[PDB]
Amino acid sequence: MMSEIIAVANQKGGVGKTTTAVNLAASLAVHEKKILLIDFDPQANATSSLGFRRDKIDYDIYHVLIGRKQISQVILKTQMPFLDLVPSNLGLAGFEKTFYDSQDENKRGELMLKNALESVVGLYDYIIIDSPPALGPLTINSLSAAHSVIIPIQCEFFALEGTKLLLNTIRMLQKSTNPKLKIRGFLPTMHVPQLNLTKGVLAELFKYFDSEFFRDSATGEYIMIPKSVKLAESPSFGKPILLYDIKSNGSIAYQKLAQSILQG
Amino acid sequence: MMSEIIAVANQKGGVGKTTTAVNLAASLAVHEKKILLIDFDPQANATSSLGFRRDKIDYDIYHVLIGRKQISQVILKTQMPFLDLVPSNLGLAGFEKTFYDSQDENKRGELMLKNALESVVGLYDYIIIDSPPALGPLTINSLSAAHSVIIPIQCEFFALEGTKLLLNTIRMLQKSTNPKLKIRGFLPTMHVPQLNLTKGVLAELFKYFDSEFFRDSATGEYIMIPKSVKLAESPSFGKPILLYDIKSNGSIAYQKLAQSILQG
Amino acid sequence: MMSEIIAVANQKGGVGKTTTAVNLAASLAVHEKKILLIDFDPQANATSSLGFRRDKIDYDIYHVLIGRKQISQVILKTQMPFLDLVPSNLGLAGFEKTFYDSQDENKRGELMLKNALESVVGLYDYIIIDSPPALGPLTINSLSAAHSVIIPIQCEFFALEGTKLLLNTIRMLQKSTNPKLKIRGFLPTMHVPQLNLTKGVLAELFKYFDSEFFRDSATGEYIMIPKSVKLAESPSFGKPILLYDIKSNGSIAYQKLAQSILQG
Amino acid sequence: MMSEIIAVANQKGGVGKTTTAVNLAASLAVHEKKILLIDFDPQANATSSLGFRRDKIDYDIYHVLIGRKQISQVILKTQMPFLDLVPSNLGLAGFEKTFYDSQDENKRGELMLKNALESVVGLYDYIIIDSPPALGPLTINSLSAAHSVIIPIQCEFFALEGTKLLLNTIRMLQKSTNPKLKIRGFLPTMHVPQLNLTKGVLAELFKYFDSEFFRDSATGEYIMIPKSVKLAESPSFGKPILLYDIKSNGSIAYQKLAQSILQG
DNA sequence: TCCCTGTTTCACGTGGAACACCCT
DNA sequence: AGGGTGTTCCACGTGAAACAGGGA
Ligand SMILES: Nc1ncnc2c1ncn2[C@@H]1O[C@H](COP(=O)(O)OP(=O)(O)O)[C@@H](O)[C@H]1O
Ligand SMILES: Nc1ncnc2c1ncn2[C@@H]1O[C@H](COP(=O)(O)OP(=O)(O)O)[C@@H](O)[C@H]1O
Ligand SMILES: Nc1ncnc2c1ncn2[C@@H]1O[C@H](COP(=O)(O)OP(=O)(O)O)[C@@H](O)[C@H]1O
Ligand SMILES: Nc1ncnc2c1ncn2[C@@H]1O[C@H](COP(=O)(O)OP(=O)(O)O)[C@@H](O)[C@H]1O
Ligand SMILES: [Mg+2]
Ligand SMILES: [Mg+2]
Ligand SMILES: [Mg+2]
Ligand SMILES: [Mg+2]
Repeated sequence: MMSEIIAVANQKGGVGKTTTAVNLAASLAVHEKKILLIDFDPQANATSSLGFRRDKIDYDIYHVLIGRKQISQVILKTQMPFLDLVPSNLGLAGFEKTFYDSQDENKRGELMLKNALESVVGLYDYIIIDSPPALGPLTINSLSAAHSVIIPIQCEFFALEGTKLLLNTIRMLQKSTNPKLKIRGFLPTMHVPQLNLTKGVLAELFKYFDSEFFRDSATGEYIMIPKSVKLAESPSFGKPILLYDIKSNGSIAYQKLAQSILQG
Repeated sequence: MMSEIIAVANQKGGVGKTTTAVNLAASLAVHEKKILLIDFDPQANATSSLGFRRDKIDYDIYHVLIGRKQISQVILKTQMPFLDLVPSNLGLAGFEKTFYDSQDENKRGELMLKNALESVVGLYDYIIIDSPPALGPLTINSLSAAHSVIIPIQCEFFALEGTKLLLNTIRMLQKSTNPKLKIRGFLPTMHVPQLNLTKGVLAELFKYFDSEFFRDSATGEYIMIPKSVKLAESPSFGKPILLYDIKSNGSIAYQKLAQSILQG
Repeated sequence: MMSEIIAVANQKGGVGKTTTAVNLAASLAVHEKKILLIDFDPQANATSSLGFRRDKIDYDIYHVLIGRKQISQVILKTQMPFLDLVPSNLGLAGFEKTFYDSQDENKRGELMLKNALESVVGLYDYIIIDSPPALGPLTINSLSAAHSVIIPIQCEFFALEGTKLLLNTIRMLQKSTNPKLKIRGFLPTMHVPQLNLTKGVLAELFKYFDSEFFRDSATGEYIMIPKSVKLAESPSFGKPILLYDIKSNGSIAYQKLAQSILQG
Repeated sequence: MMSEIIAVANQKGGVGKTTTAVNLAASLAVHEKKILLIDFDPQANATSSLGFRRDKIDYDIYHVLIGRKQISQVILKTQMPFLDLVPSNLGLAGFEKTFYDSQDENKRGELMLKNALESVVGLYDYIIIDSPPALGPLTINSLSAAHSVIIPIQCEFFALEGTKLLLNTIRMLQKSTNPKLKIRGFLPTMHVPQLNLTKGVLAELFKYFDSEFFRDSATGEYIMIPKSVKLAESPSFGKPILLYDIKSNGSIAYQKLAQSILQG
């Protein structure tokens, strides 16, 4: 039993991290794999998108990072039996201060998530972490605990530099804390293929990263999440799109992403 | 005179903060008012949108907040003679550590931007600050230095929640540090009027906030930024839309926002 | 009393003449007024629509107009007690030859329906005549026997012309044979309001004829027959829509037409 | 050089005869065959559908049937070089009277169109005649002039009866005037395949006529003209949909009909 | 070089209709 | 059988964007 830990990360906000994390988790569960999703963002969209309103949540991931609880007590089960969730809440916005308090004394604070996870890394196939928007303490925790990193990219101008900064952050940690950190793939999100800016931004990214881009093993096609109002309406129903609408282009793209992850 | 300081702020990223700040700054410069735009985001998309490479940038606003420099030495003149810029760079990601130490030291980190701002408030008509996506120390400094706040809102499922969060921080600061802090307007961005999700999100926001939504004085119409790829392409040219294409509906909408701000 | 005689007439076929004639007859019969529907079409769709098999057809209207019989021996009772029928037959196609023999002679042939009708005009409240698709001798007899005229209109490219053609005939007969003949209304059929061609034809008709269009007295709304597959399947059951499905939109529209006529 | 004469005929109005005659003519001309289309309806919708309004026409088919002129002087050229038209006008409504005068004397009146046509039967590949709505003298001349007959069928209840009647008219003329008359095919028009009324009427027709229904040369699939608002807008442009939009489903169906006619 | 036009393609909202469950 | 639902499926209208060319 070993779980692969995959962080979905991008300092930039609004690029599809939470949409990807939730729907990739559900898409991997349908292939009868056991999935643990970790909302690592204080606003807690992944939690809300699975129907847990964060008025209702009592104990957070934050409580676990404090040692105030063990991760086994915070886990919640979802409408899908093979998808459980460690929820979030705005209390985790305290973690930033704790991080620096850690830096004050201890050479410790980068691995508060890795240590919180050790309890369960052997009871799931995949642990998917939904990261917040920055290269701050929460995202560094996220990347320091992960085997693999999924980078969802919206194909507009700021994605260019945005990636650069992100990758340098990974490679410093590849020499730092987490030498095993791997990029599992780039994933274009909200993808509108006919727009000129999209064609140019993807061309410029391909020039350096074509190797990194997610592909369909059967056909070798790129896998990209189309822009689809169905995927934006999904959180309004507390469900991932494969329960909410299984043949939408958005849902099909996320299930192809699951299979490609499933090759290796 | 005395500058009015407007923060462009929102709990979420990717909702058009940087787009609104840049294009509002430029649209007020056309009516020949003198404007300073402050990139207050470590990713620094505002800087990048006005054509400044971030490597070419030497000493940033971070230095100014740290006292290594004073705000007058970092200002740069732009392709618009009536629009200057305080550039940013990821070095400003250091500020949050400073922030917590400052609050540890003497409850001091929330007005370090306001103090850095005293040097120049009487040399501009408008100072526009573009803040990062969270309610973190940088955004807190932005809202604590400002007289008024523009909230750009993308009309998707979490907009209600996110704004509630932002408004509850604004209300803590009006009772704390900046009591005259005012809401200058909500501004719907990337607005696609035909989508059901858009109409539903706008109906729910109107029920609580119609009063705050920017309106064109002439006709009483709402001001909404249309979805317009020209606006996403403009920063790859280092220009604001009125220089890249002044007849775009995105450019027309931002000139209507500029005029509405100028009426009072 | 005197029965009011309404011709359902229009230069072109397939615009709904038979459907409105039949269902208007039934919808007025529900208000317990006694009505005779006169199939004046050799194809005899009204006959078949009330369940009469044309094997059972033995003595037609054609027999009556030649004097072979009087209108009272051809009438038949229908499943509605307040609705009887003069059936038709392809034998009625013989009448046009008779017509020209007639006009060769004595200006005789335009009123042969009117004369065959006065044997019974004091035994019904309404006489509804279902005319054939042209401005030929049968339709000429129909419009020459009638007090009022219903014009069903399918809203496609040639409707304008058709009505103009029909109108010119009506109005030559108003100075010729039947001077009190009046237009009781235009009635849009098979109406699907979303089509651009529907909108364009209705605008073109409104500009010349708005006054003539049937209206619901209660609200002043136009009465238009919706396109409704139920109304096309009803005659396969030998029924009018009010017996085949009373809550269909077709039946509701025809009952509002009935009510509007009952007002005068 | 022998021209094949094809009548487009059906007693019922509004079933697509003129739409079929026009678009079949145009679809055959594009296959480099020379086509003469004959408007045999006094309302003259085929003529107007090719852009010649009926105010503008000088001498019509009627003048020719009376012998007042010869068919070569009434012909008109179309926007397509391989399709000419003998136009119509409401003067042809006089022909019914002419027919019966003929009947008094000579057993002739059934072939006055056949007589008018011999003058040109050797200068066209196909002569397509667009018939009026009844089994009156005009349709009789049409079927007595033809080698073959195309029967367009709208699949509603009245197509059952109507069909039987038309065939008897043909079988009687196959014993009367035109012994080589053949039906080249049934053609379902305005076809909406999912409607239950459609499935049932086609089933009842297939039971007697499956062999007669038009089929695709290549696959043996039925050829049916889909219900398409583009085909109803087509006369609004004075053009057949082959020029007005050659990729609409209506246009594709008619060009498949042309190819199938062209196999034999 | 600018900028006018028309045409094509695409996602989304809309509503009539067949249908598989539903109640009972 | 009767009287909901809600679900899928289709054609059509709409509006943003790309584009081809047309234009002195
Ligand atoms: N493929 C897509 N098409 C349309 N909208 C999307 C898509 N993916 C995400 N969204 C919407 O975009 C917004 C940002 O997505 P989210 O996953 O919350 O990004 P992040 O977690 O990176 O901040 C949300 O409104 C979300 O529902
Ligand atoms: N009205 C608009 N239409 C189309 N794209 C837009 C619009 N406004 C912003 N964008 C694009 O959306 C992306 C995210 O917006 P940005 O302004 O950087 O917001 P934030 O500062 O909140 O992350 C950028 O690629 C930007 O060019
Ligand atoms: N409102 C309607 N919706 C759907 N089908 C209709 C409607 N009105 C008529 N029909 C059908 O259209 C066909 C033509 O109508 P019909 O009443 O026979 O026309 P006409 O008598 O003018 O030739 C018939 O099959 C009829 O069932
Ligand atoms: N396949 C089709 N889809 C939609 N409308 C059609 C179609 N065929 C014909 N129409 C329209 O139906 C009406 C009747 O067609 P038409 O060819 O005039 O029949 P007819 O010649 O038998 O009287 C016209 O408005 C016509 O444009
Ligand atoms: Mg998120
Ligand atoms: Mg920004
Ligand atoms: Mg009829
Ligand atoms: Mg016709």
